[PDB]
Amino acid sequence: AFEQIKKERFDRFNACFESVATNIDEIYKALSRNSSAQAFLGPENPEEPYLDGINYNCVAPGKRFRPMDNLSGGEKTVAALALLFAIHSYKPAPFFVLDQIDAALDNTNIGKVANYIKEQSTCNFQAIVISLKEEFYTKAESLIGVYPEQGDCVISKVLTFDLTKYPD
Amino acid sequence: MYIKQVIIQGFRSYRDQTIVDPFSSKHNVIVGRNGSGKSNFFYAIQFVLSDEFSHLRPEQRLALLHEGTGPRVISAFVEIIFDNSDNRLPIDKEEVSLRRVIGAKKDQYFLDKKMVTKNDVMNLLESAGFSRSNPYYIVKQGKINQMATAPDSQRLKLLREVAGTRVYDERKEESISLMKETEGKREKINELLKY
Amino acid sequence: KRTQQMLHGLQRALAKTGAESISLLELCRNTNRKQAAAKFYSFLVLKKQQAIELTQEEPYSDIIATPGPRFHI
Amino acid sequence: GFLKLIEIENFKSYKGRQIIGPFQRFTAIIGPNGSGKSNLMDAISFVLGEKTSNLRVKTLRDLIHGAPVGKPAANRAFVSMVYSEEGAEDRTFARVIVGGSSEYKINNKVVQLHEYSEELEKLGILIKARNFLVFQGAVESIAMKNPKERTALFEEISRSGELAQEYDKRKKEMVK
Amino acid sequence: RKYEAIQLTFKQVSKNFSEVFQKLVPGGKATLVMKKGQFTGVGIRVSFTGKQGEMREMQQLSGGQKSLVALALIFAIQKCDPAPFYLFDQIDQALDAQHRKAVSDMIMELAVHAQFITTTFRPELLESADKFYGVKFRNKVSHIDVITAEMAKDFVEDDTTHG
Amino acid sequence: KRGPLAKIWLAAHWDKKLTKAHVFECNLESSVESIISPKVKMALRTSGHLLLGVVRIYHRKA
Amino acid sequence: GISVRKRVIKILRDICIEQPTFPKITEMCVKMIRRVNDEEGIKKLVNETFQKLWFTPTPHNDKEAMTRKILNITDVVAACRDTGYDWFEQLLQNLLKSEEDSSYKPVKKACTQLVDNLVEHILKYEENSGRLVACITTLFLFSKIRPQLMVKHAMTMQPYLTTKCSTQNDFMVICNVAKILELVVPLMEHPSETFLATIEEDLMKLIIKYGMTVVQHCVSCLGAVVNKVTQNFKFVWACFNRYYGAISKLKSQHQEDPNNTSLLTNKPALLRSLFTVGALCRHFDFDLEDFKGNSKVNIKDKVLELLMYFTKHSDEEVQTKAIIGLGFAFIQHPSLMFEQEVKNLYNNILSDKNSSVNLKIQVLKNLQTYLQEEDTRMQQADRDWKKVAKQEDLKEMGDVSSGMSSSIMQLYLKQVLEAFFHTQSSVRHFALNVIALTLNQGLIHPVQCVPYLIAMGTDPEPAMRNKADQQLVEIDKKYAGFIHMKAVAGMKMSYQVQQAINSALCSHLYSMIRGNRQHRRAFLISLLNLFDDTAKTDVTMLLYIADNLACFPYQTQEEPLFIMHHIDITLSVSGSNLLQSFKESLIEFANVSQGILLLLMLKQHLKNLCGFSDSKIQKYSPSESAKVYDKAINRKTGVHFHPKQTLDFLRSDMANSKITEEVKRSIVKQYLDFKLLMEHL
Ligand SMILES: Nc1ncnc2c1ncn2[C@@H]1O[C@H](COP(=O)(O)OP(=O)(O)NP(=O)(O)O)[C@@H](O)[C@H]1O
Ligand SMILES: Nc1ncnc2c1ncn2[C@@H]1O[C@H](COP(=O)(O)OP(=O)(O)NP(=O)(O)O)[C@@H](O)[C@H]1O
Repeated sequence: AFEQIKKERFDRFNACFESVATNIDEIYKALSRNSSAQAFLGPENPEEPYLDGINYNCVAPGKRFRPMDNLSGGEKTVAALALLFAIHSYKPAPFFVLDQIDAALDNTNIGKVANYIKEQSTCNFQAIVISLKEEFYTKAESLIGVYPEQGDCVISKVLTFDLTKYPD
Repeated sequence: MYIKQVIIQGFRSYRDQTIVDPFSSKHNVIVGRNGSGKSNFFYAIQFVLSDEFSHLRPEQRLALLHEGTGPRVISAFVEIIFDNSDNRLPIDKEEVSLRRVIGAKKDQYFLDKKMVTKNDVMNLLESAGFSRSNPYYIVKQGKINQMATAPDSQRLKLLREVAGTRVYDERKEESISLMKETEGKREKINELLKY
Repeated sequence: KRTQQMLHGLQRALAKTGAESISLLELCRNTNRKQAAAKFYSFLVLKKQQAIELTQEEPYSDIIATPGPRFHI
Repeated sequence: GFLKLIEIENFKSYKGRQIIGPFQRFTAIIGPNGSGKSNLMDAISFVLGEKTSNLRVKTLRDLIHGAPVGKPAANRAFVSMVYSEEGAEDRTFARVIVGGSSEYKINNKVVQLHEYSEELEKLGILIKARNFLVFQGAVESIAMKNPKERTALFEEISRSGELAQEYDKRKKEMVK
Repeated sequence: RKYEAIQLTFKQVSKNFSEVFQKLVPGGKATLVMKKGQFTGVGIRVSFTGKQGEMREMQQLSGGQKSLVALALIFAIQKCDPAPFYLFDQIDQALDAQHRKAVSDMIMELAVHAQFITTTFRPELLESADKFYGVKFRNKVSHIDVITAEMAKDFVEDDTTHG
Repeated sequence: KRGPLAKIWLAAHWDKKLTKAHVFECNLESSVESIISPKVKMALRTSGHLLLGVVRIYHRKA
Repeated sequence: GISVRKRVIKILRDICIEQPTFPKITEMCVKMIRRVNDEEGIKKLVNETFQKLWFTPTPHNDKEAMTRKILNITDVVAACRDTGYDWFEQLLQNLLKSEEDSSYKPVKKACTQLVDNLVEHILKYEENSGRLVACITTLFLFSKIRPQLMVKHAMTMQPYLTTKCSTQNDFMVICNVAKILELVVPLMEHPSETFLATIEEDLMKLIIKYGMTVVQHCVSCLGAVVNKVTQNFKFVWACFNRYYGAISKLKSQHQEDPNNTSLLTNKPALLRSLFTVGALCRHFDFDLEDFKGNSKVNIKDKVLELLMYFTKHSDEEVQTKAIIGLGFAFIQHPSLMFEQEVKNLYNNILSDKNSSVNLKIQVLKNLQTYLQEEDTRMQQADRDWKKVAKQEDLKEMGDVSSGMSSSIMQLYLKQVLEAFFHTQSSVRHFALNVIALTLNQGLIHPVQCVPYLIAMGTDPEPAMRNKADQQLVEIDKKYAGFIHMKAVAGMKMSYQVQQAINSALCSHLYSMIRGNRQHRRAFLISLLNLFDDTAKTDVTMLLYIADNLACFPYQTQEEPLFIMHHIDITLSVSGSNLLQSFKESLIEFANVSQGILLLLMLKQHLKNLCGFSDSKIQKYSPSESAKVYDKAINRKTGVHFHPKQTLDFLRSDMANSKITEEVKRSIVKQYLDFKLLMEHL
């Protein structure tokens, strides 16, 4: 009976986890638009994986192997975006909700991120983001301005705007 | 007082940093491409004057030292020269130099080539105006928000420290235990006197 | 400040017909995408500055604007 | 399907009823600071379900518009989306709050949490997992977690958390 | 003597805080109230855009508002008794152009006492600066040197490519 | 270093070189304790330090 | 320790000062220079000891004693020449760098006096040659560490370069003096053009008369001198023209005539042509505007295609020379590695169980030289920062010059890893050199090739696993978890390696993983229980693991009690079931019974190694207390009988499966042995 239940947990956990691992490696390789990046998602104690840590080591685009804490936030967020996108690509999910991910990213990195978002957005999932840098919602096709109003308390309202009658 | 300039050798990604054109007094903004290594500058500037950063375990301390190519350094060192023209810092010079040699088993502060005792310097910076343990007035990338959602007691401690009322508090509570022990001793004394 | 300079630009763009009705569709008929979005967000910050009141009924249509209190005249 | 549009009422600085417009394939929600835009996401996390502690407000009673200031407006709230999938039908989910409790609606009929949940589980979203929402500052804290929490998430998505009690009960018995 | 110092310093910081926060935000007011006592905590009561109805608590705010509170406090506590030097890392992410212009004007006026180093990705913060710097990272080592204002103001926004 | 209260400095910072001959009759407590209260431009930090010094001195005598 | 080091070095200093002409002086110098980089205090003391023992101003009198010291230094270097020069060079860095200030400059005068006096000794030598080449080699090292010391005499060194003999040591003279010239020529204050002319002339004369490595190491110097001072690149252009034309004529003649006789006649020309085109394209890029003098025809693609053609042929040496050429071509343009043909070629040659044994060695040598050259170029290009830095953008952040070295590795690593499991030894030695030289620059992710890098510690040759294990401890000391993650696969791969090749081999890892209590319990419980109870693990594997377990040093008391406890429990249940099923009722029985009996005997041998009563063991229970069993286990000397016992029981097994009636009788005897084991107290 113990063997039965261990087979259950092991079978499910390992199937999902290995699929995620291979897919995160390919996804990150694709995401940096370079070819020298790695990301390894490895379990500990591989005889009973379901009860131990599952560690995560990623390499920067152009530097040495360092512990995850040492790496800067700008790479950190790209790693997190990759991991998220992988997790979704295992078992589909109808939408994202991205909220000011461009906290520390430079304009160039957000532009590359936008190119990925745009090529992926068509036939796989709907994605709604809140951001400030216009370089992230420029690839978008319809904008949603949201404005407050002074009063006894701040009462807010919404209004839309189309963007598919414009050049490049 | 007025940070004139800094010199770095082998810390994190500054292998050998010779002299740079000195700072100004008013406003010197640094900009740079994503991943260049500008926060590590401030990590150096705070690794010297603030004790808290160098409290991690040896594994991280070894990680701290730069390891790019060629040989492997073992003794990194950072020097700072600033001017206490207002004599806020007491020992009179025009360009004070302080360096912190870092090694796996070595940790030294050279103040004008004369040895120190790692405590006089802490009391020096505290008496000068610095606060060796306070994260305040050094703001890392991302932890500004936490100053607002912090519980009130944290801000009370922060402002109370701003008032400059920490050393007095600590020394008084430490002294109370010793004095009470002397009270017991005096009791013993009276006993023996009667005998 | 480029913004308040553009605000004077808004004043002069309004002062030409005097029908107190700036349409959005017309104002964006012949521009590129990025600057159009910039101008739209500028409409938003203008609504922040209380110098203008805007109206929109349908989900997708032009916005109709009129000067409010702090127009600075 | 996809996420067509939503509906707000009195929830977190949105007085009255107004209809968020139809969503295109890939939209964005822009606006200047302090305008109150995060709270639409809060609404989304409240229709699809999220524990109240994650909703950046204590006690669930300051949810009603104007309560944290000091004066409420009514004793209701009403947030609701309209999921549109293939087949030319349209579903209307809802969730209204009363007193402390919260009641869920499917097709404008009061339901209990469990069946509503099971419908979502058919659709493909594990609310307890919390693997597809990212608040203001958590994009960093996705990486720097202690590995256990990440294992917890991976165990949650994989339907292998229900089989826990079975496991350790068997464990105790066999070791005995 | 300690108790007396506590009293006076609380008064001074409270007043200066009210001043700075009223100046930064175009309309509003905020103050620092003590709690029940001995003392146990310091709370803050802030209000804007209604000016009488608003009386806030902490958990329901925005990034910009919270960051403004903190930066205002930093500027205030400086205006009481200046500190050696300030270095800001990624402070500017939350605020808008209006707020950023305001903070830059406060920096420009407040500059004449202490030293300021800071980083950013936005142009506005270098509306008020004497001399800049730069940071180049080649061959797996990092260097730092001075540059001129023109290339900086160009680099900050005008280009959106991979170089 | 230099001054008529340097012993209390030493007892408040280093305290180890302080011998039984120093502690014994160098300082008349009741005068320096009076001295602490009205001295011009006394830092509170230094005041606490000097407190620790004189109390430790008293402890040693006891 | 750090005490003992200081004391022994003090003793050594007094030895080498007081009674010289002792035989073992040289070795003492070798060991002390070996320890220069270990620590800080030791570093300071060795630096001051070497500053007072040799590098002292040595005033210009009693020159014979000075010469005797010179003899001492030459002897030291000539004996340590076998192993390496890294420690000596590091020491020289330390002594020179350590006085950058004015500080009376005590060493600069003395060192220059040592080199000029060696020059003078060389002069009066006139005609033991081992000492000659050793002195020239010492000159070479002293030039490498700093070039200013040997500026004046190079023109006087020129006559030796002109002509020499066909012996080894002489060849060493030629390469080293070429190396010196390479190092010194650009800094030479205002040279004479005819001197350069005769240099280049005899360099070509040397090329056309000697072996491979010397040609390489001199055309290097040729490239250096042409790229620093002169401009007559038409010469090298014409040389490459002749060779290029030659190889094209051979290729064309061979393309339709695979049976011609010209190959058996012109073999030397063909071999030399391959080597020369490789070295020439490597060191000095003539694919530019003026070399051709017209529009480029992508000659690099040409030579690549011609060599790639000549790869498929009937001899072997031709293939070796062609792949060496390909590597040299690679050393200038890394992007060429990306081509599909070279990629697929390498990944076919290294795998598929190929006949050749020289190709693999050559491949690993290619990777090693690529890695070293790239590292050194990057470093010495960092050295001269300020002169060229200011004219590169801040918005670019180049990557194709930096990231490449990682990506390339990603195409071969795994295969290279597989190439660890080869029966020859030289291939293993170079493979381990390649991977452990790779990893120290962080190019690749460590934990996917950790188990293999641990299991390679159970080879016979000592230097191999010495380097391996040292590298592993360096991998471990930073990152706590890594080794603990992959441990059972480690020993499994180790066992596969041993069964491919044919005490306490695994002891080093076992000692390393003893720090964490839970990890310690974990790996042991997992491996021991999984293998024995229900898995049909190889009997040889069981023997390997059993011997390793018995050999393991134990420094606490938790381990024997824990292992004994769990073995007992499983033994009890399994064995009981087994015996009742056999009595109630079969080669399957024979196998599983062999398993269980070996584990039994392990328990018994352990119990004999401690000589503890079963009562005390059974008294122990898991997680009783941290501090109760803190006694170090005493070990009786020379009781290591586990090997012998296992050979006895292996003979009882007899390595015979399902052949004869007699084994069935042995099976019955084995069941009787189980009954006896039950009987035993
Ligand atoms: N000791 C070290 N040796 C080499 N590289 C290092 C070392 N420490 C950090 N780095 C690298 O230095 C780079 C810059 O780090 P850091 O200074 O944190 O960037 P940052 O300026 O904070 N990035 P950002 O906030 O997005 O602008 C990172 O890619 C690190 O991996
Ligand atoms: N129920 C409520 N009724 C009215 N106002 C509220 C309510 N709850 C919160 N607020 C206030 O309204 C604003 C909404 O905050 P929040 O939704 O976090 O804004 P935000 O979208 O994060 N702002 P920003 O990122 O700067 O664009 C804040 O000023 C709150 O204090």
